[PDB]
Amino acid sequence: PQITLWQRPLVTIKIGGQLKEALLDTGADDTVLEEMSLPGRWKPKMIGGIGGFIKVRQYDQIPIEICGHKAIGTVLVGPTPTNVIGRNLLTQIGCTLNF
Amino acid sequence: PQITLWQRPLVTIKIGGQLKEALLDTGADDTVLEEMSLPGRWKPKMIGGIGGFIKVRQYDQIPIEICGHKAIGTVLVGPTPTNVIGRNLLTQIGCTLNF
Ligand SMILES: C/N=c1/[nH]c2ccc(S(=O)(=O)N(CC(C)C)C[C@@H](O)[C@H](Cc3ccccc3)NC(=O)O[C@H]3CO[C@H]4OC[C@H](OCCOC)[C@H]43)cc2o1
Ligand SMILES: [Cl-]
Ligand SMILES: [Cl-]
Ligand SMILES: [Cl-]
Repeated sequence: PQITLWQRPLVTIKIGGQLKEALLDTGADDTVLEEMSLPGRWKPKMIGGIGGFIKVRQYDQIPIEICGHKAIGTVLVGPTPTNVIGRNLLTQIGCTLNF
Repeated sequence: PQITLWQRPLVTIKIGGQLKEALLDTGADDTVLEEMSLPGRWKPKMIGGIGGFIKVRQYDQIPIEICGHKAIGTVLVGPTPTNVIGRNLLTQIGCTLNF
């Protein structure tokens, strides 16, 4: 699809058996989601944005589906004010900026 | 151009006669630059991100070139970790997300 930027680019993702809304975010290196359970190993991480840092749990090799597009990657979970899909997953679905 | 997302989508911008690097950021509503001087009067704004809020100075109707594409619009100045070009100016240069 071609996604306009007149509005926030929100999409539905499927992750950990759940459906969530998230922002397609080219300024985010990593995908960050609000608190949720995910299976498997994790390690603590600090990530920083406007306003400073938050502590998150880093889960690797997590399956996700975005717009019918399956991918796998790292998902950071913690107290983000909004769910973001970052570049680590945007690449996998073949997402580009065009102008 | 078509910009993939394997690396950060950093571009050169020109503002007030000077070149800077900035991140094309579809997750940002607004454009926020590190401390600098701009002309005219400014208004207050608070903007929120991953780690909380920062206070910025809002300047309106500022000419800015982004990858050579001319825009004129609102620029926020404050203690952002990186220069970000948000949707207010991405729409002026005709930018979309595609996959
Ligand atoms: C009301 N109007 C406005 N306008 C406006 C404009 C902007 C912002 S915003 O910046 O808060 N932000 C909003 C979004 C999170 C919803 C935009 C987002 O794309 C930031 C941009 C950014 C990029 C670099 C550093 C800080 C911020 N990305 C980000 O947080 O990424 C995190 C997760 O991955 C990592 O990769 C980059 C970061 O740091 C990794 C390297 O060490 C730092 C880490 C809110 C605004 O509100
Ligand atoms: Cl990854
Ligand atoms: Cl590619
Ligand atoms: Cl504007």
